Amino acid sequence: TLPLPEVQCFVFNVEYMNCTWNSSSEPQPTNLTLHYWYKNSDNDKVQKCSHYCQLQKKEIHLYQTFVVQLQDPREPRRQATQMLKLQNLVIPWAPENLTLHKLSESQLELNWNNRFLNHCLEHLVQYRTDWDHSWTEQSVDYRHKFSLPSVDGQKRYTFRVRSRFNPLCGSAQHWSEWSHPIHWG
Amino acid sequence: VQLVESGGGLVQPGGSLRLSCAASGFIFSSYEMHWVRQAPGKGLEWISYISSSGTTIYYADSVKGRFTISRDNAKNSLYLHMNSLRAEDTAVYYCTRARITGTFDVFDIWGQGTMVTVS
Amino acid sequence: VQLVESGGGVVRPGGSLRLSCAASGFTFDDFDMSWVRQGPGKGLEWVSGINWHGSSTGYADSVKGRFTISRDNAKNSLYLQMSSLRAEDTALYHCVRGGTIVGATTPLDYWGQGTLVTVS
Amino acid sequence: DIQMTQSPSSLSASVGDRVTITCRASQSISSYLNWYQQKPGKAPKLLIFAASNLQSGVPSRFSGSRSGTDFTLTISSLQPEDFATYYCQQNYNIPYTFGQGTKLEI
Amino acid sequence: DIQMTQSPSSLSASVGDRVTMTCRASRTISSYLSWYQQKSGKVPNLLIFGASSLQSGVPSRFSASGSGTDFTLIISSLQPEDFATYYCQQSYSSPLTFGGGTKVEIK
Ligand SMILES: *[C@@H]1O[C@H](CO)[C@@H](O[C@@H]2O[C@H](CO)[C@@H](O)[C@H](O)[C@H]2NC(C)=O)[C@H](O)[C@H]1NC(C)=O
Repeated sequence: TLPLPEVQCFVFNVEYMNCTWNSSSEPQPTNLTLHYWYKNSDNDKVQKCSHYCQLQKKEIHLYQTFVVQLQDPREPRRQATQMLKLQNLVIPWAPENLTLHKLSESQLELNWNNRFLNHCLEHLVQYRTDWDHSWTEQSVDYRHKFSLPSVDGQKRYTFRVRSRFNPLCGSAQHWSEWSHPIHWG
Repeated sequence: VQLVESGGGLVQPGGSLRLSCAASGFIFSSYEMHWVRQAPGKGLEWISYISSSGTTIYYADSVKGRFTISRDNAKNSLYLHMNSLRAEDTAVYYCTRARITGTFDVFDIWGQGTMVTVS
Repeated sequence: VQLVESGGGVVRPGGSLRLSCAASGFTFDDFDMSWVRQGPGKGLEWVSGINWHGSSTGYADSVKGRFTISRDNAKNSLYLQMSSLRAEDTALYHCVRGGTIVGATTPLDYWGQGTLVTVS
Repeated sequence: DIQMTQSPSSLSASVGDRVTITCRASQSISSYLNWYQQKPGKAPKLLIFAASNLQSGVPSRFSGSRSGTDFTLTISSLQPEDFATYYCQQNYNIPYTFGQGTKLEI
Repeated sequence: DIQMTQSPSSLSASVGDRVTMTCRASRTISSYLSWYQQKSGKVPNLLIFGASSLQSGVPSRFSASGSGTDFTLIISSLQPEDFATYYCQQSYSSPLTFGGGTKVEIK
């Protein structure tokens, strides 16, 4: 007949877990119940969220299996459920304190410290230039340093960086939110 | 209570064909789907799963970058079409569901399966 | 590639009115917006602008203390709500793709039409 | 990923025996394991789940023990209506891996 | 702030003439100044790119030079679709400002 409004869940920098589902599409808007359980660990239980959802770091286990489900009170028979690789859906905070420093007269290096995770993240940088129609991309390895080989004096560049939980400890595809745009003068 | 799958019979290397699996008797929009391939002599080998409606993930190597799968909730169908077949993929194909009893998810009601041959 | 705004009406001095414009066919986060006005007697004039992140809002000489631009990338729109107006604010308002306030990536501009607002 | 071998034990039985079929997983899966009885040319049946529990509608003769990652399926008082290959598989983590499957024979 | 005076506002020329026109800026800008064209009763459009280059979709007939303080524009082999206002504009230091206005006559 009708499908449930579904849900995407993203772990934010391994601080708390947030699942957001839009109840606007269905008639008679309702904030349905949410559940969760960790299959991987032995001696496990089915828990109720009751924090409308949100889960604290006390109940987040990575590198392992996690299952989410949504239940509506009117029709208990009908529900939803998904199987999630929690290391495939980590969306950390946008990196803070995007430090720029200038090693040589014609090349640049970029540094940024993520909030919690260091050794399991890949990065992307987009830089532009004066009058540029487009934006030039470049990927970075698990190390958090990117180098721009060619720069110009009078021209000015805009850098925005988003990290990604890939590939050493997962295969997350979605990118982080754009950080505060650090501007070169 | 019923999973009936149908698909093509014959194909040459590099060819293609259609595989479908019709479900009836339960709320198809809730559970998890699974596709499994049985070789003529090797045995069973699970190849792919579908997580309700959102995500789908295939096997590590056998079907890693050749087949793609999807489903339709309104029509109650689960289908994948095979591309770039080979001589070792001549097998039988199974469509089954996953049920969560407590904290456990177990395979329930397997499909009858269809034969695919290459020669 | 189009820019469409909403609004209309008249108010005596000291009133308020919201002007919201949205972009279609663009990558909103990639480039920033601006505002340009024209009174029938004179030529074009610039109002204000930001940097696609709501962090470097720009001012003008005369409209500095009234209101300054707001943006919502998630909703993909831009807002300018005037209040405590004056008789010399009767003009036609356009919101323009492009512009720049902070340094770097000064992308020029692409105009997007507008409508008229008047106050006594 | 987690390759899951199985002791062959392809030994003849009779009308009523007590035989152990053990399939040690390479990694220590806590309690997640299913026993599938695959008839020739048909689909599996999911004899036992949770490595200790029992599926509804299944005779009580089958029983899992789980003696320290050495999962075993025991059958007492064998009947002729039970002669087929058995595959034990783990649902602990994707990708799911089956086993070689013992060809239990009369 | 930054003030732009687009002068002269009144010009006298006919079809196929060679007269460049200038823009002036109160404060120095290196190469941040574009140009626009305003035929009566329609939205302006971009005519000169950042400093001296040209946007695509425009005939190569229009030309510009003198980047810096006094930008200049020049057009050759005038057509019946080129008499308008130019409105030199800068995007160097906020707030942005436009020019005065130049009007060209038809004979
Ligand atoms: C994380 O989860 C919390 C818990 O709901 C969210 O907080 C609220 O989100 C809803 C969504 O519209 C709104 O009531 C408010 O935006 C939030 N309430 C507040 C902040 O008091 C939160 O939006 C989720 N996401 C983030 C990034 O925190």
